[PDB]
Amino acid sequence: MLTDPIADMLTRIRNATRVYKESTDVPASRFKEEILRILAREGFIKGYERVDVDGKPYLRVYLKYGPRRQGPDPRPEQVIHHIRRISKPGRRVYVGVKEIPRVRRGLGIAILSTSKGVLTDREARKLGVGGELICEVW
Amino acid sequence: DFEEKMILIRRTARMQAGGRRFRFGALVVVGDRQGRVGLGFGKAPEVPLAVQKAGYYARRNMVEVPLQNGTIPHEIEVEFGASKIVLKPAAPGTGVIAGAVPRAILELAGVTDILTKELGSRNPINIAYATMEALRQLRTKADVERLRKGE
Amino acid sequence: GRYIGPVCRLCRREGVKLYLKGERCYSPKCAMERRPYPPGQHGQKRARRPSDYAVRLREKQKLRRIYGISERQFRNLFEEASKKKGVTGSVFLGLLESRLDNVVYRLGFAVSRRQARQLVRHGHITVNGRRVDLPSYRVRPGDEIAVAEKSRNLELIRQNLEAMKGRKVGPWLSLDVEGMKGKFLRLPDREDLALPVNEQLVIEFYSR
Amino acid sequence: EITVKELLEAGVHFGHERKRWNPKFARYIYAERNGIHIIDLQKTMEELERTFRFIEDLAMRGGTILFVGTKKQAQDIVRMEAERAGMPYVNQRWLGGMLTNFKTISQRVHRLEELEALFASPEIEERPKKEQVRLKHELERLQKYLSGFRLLKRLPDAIFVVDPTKEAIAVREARKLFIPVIALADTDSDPDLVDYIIPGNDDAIRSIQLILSRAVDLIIQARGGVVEPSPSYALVQ
RNA sequence: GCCGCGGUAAUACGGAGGGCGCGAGCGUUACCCGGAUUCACUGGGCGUAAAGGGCGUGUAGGCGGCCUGGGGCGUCCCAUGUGA
RNA sequence: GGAGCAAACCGGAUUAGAUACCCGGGUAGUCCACGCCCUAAACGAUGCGCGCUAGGUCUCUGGGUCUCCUGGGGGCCGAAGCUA
Ligand SMILES: [Mg+2]
Ligand SMILES: [Mg+2]
Ligand SMILES: [Mg+2]
Ligand SMILES: [Mg+2]
Ligand SMILES: [Mg+2]
Ligand SMILES: [Mg+2]
Ligand SMILES: [Mg+2]
Ligand SMILES: [Mg+2]
Ligand SMILES: [Mg+2]
Ligand SMILES: [Mg+2]
Ligand SMILES: [Mg+2]
Ligand SMILES: [Mg+2]
Ligand SMILES: [Mg+2]
Ligand SMILES: [Mg+2]
Ligand SMILES: [Mg+2]
Ligand SMILES: [Mg+2]
Ligand SMILES: [Mg+2]
Ligand SMILES: [Mg+2]
Ligand SMILES: [Mg+2]
Ligand SMILES: [Mg+2]
Ligand SMILES: [Mg+2]
Ligand SMILES: [Mg+2]
Ligand SMILES: [Mg+2]
Ligand SMILES: [Mg+2]
Ligand SMILES: [Mg+2]
Ligand SMILES: [Mg+2]
Ligand SMILES: [Mg+2]
Ligand SMILES: [Mg+2]
Ligand SMILES: [Mg+2]
Ligand SMILES: [Mg+2]
Ligand SMILES: [Mg+2]
Ligand SMILES: [Mg+2]
Ligand SMILES: [Mg+2]
Ligand SMILES: [Mg+2]
Ligand SMILES: [Mg+2]
Ligand SMILES: [Mg+2]
Ligand SMILES: [Mg+2]
Ligand SMILES: [Mg+2]
Ligand SMILES: [Mg+2]
Ligand SMILES: [Zn+2]
Repeated sequence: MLTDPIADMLTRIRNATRVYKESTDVPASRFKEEILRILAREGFIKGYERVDVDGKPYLRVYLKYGPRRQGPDPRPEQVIHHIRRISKPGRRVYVGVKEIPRVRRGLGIAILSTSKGVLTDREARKLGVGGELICEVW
Repeated sequence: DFEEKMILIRRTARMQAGGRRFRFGALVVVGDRQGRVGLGFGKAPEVPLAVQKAGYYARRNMVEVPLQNGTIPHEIEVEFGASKIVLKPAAPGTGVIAGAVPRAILELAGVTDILTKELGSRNPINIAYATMEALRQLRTKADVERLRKGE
Repeated sequence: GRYIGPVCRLCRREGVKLYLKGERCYSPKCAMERRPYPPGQHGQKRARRPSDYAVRLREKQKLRRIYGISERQFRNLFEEASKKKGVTGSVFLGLLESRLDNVVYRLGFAVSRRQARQLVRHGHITVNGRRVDLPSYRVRPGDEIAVAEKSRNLELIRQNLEAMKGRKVGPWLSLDVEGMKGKFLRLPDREDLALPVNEQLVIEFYSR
Repeated sequence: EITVKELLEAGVHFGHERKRWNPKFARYIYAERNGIHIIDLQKTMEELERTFRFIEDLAMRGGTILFVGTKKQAQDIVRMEAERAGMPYVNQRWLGGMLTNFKTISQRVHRLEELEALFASPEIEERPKKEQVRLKHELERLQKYLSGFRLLKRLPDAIFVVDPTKEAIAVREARKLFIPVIALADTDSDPDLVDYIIPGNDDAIRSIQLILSRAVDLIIQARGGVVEPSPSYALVQ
């Protein structure tokens, strides 16, 4: 049914990285890409190619992971430690340029859709705008 | 060089035919105030032995406590079992604001000023083990970007 | 009003010289070089590991008992200090030293803080040329503290000022020994004066 | 030599396990032709080089490697390949804490060199025959378990495993001790917990030997003087 | 105040000595917020701790898939008034 | 409608008592129709729909080029993860 596509993707990613894999797909969307467009440019991931799955257009998303640690649990650190949806379809979150977040005192990023396209916690403050606060990642 | 400091001691009790026997629990914190702390829990038939073997274990466990001038680099929280701890970084002149458990750990790691609260379970033992993970999961602006460059 | 009575007993309740006496709390002991242990029937008895609370309680009493000031007036300052920004802890002692009865003790006009109060109180002290009989008076940069004419004598003043020769003043003060005048140059950072008191423990005691 | 042809490796030396596997043999698996999973011999090499490269880099700088193989299929092959390299080994039942508690385990090697050098000493008959026999029986016990552990009076710098699964216990402390792990493992055990893997038949002597036999040659070529192809093709198959 | 003290050795009752804490105040009672993250928007739960309706069907209601255009209500920026 | 069974009831036992447990009888009821009642340990003590995250083995039921692969079910052990 998918009452929330965006969230589905975020979770689609969250569930892959947790088990460590090279790439997981996700249904194509103009709005969906502009979101991944942020993660690439912010290095949160590698990239993605508008691949195709049985006539249906998906988006093979490529994940980065830290260096193979040693000792008990050699599994590497996460490039994307945490990601959760903010403005959900059951509750939209709208903030002005003065009410913008502050993920991990700068150490993180926040993605929001505004009247000037898909921006960042920063760009929003730089541009001087504000809109629906999508999520947070670090 | 290292500064030991046990913040929890107790007397458990097992039971056997006629009466009940006792072991002793020792929760000790070790550090240097440079940004290196360790936590170890020591059980032993008597008090000292535990305390002594607490610091033994407490030195076996350490940490990369990155200090941005007596504080931590970012805002972190960690859930261990049913217990929860909140570390929010504070500007100098504030001081350590926390229960008698967590402050004992932040001191031996330096930390001049920080804001915290204990949520959920207040059990020190689980609060302790909960605090180390928090620190063991701090990342400076440096530790971060490295990752976000890849290859 | 202020505290009155046994004080050498405090000198040794905290377990540290604090020179609340003139010569004595400064001679061979605050009664301590004799008995460096706590007052009361239970003096020569071992102590129990003081709790994190009792430590901050003790380290606080210490500081307040030093300036000999009521818990009233006292906390008022910490709050005013805490109200500010920077460090507060450092700012705190800043407001402590700015007291009139304090300046007098430092400027050697008197030996003890409790002697310094009697001075200010009775009106034998000046400020930019004003009769200031209020020990609560807070002083700022450049303020001149001298003696009044009706008092510029008294066999007790010459002694105090005289003893002040062969002694120095704080990096934040300056005394015209031969004239009976002094000046408050600046607010003395934590450095400018060292003490048996860890402020940071006093900050904690107030965040109950 | 360190060179190894893909022809002699053609016998069983590539996956003999099927569905009794750990699904993490992804990269290290070719196809399921006829029940068993067959391992892509190609990648083996690359994993080998990477592994041997560390083996020599470590052997040529005067290190020590501990060999573990309780398996009966690769039981004695370690004894001859470990003795032929002067290195320690575990031919029998691997004991707990042999590393993490190496400090106290050692004390029990120390009972042996006291028993060892008391088989010929003077004060022997002086102790009643009732007390003897048992002692030498005990001595036999110690030797049985500690022959390849008798040497190495300190933790190795790495450990070689005939199978990380059969011995996960052995990797677990080792791994808790930051000690690097080399091992041969068929689709049975999972990688990841392995630092340097020999992705091949960890059973069937033919495969095992083939490896270790030469493998140990590369261990000698770290100090100089690689001689005869140590004992092997005995009653092989 | 809570946990609890008193049974012929009570640091828990009563007095004394002594000590701790305040000071023209020190206590008590009552009431509001805090701690209580214990109504949880920030910021919680429902297998066994309190908690999934006995099960469906369906009304209103809440929620809703990929592309493109008009409108620009919500949302966002600026400007100005008001907010004594 | 009523063979068997069997609350209530009667008798025999056991027991200090035995309004029970055991034995012999036995009415409603248990059965059908029609109309009520609407409860329950009505339980997987787990609301419904959709997506995502290792696999191994047993079984029911499909489809296929029928060692096998593939769909819908029904159990067990278990990756990661959650859990006091
Ligand atoms: Mg443990
Ligand atoms: Mg929880
Ligand atoms: Mg609780
Ligand atoms: Mg508690
Ligand atoms: Mg401030
Ligand atoms: Mg407070
Ligand atoms: Mg008595
Ligand atoms: Mg008693
Ligand atoms: Mg009492
Ligand atoms: Mg009493
Ligand atoms: Mg008294
Ligand atoms: Mg008393
Ligand atoms: Mg009152
Ligand atoms: Mg408060
Ligand atoms: Mg809520
Ligand atoms: Mg709750
Ligand atoms: Mg639920
Ligand atoms: Mg119950
Ligand atoms: Mg229940
Ligand atoms: Mg139900
Ligand atoms: Mg329902
Ligand atoms: Mg109902
Ligand atoms: Mg229903
Ligand atoms: Mg509808
Ligand atoms: Mg709608
Ligand atoms: Mg829509
Ligand atoms: Mg539109
Ligand atoms: Mg305005
Ligand atoms: Mg009867
Ligand atoms: Mg009868
Ligand atoms: Mg009778
Ligand atoms: Mg009957
Ligand atoms: Mg009958
Ligand atoms: Mg009736
Ligand atoms: Mg369900
Ligand atoms: Mg069929
Ligand atoms: Mg199924
Ligand atoms: Mg299970
Ligand atoms: Mg697990
Ligand atoms: Zn004195």
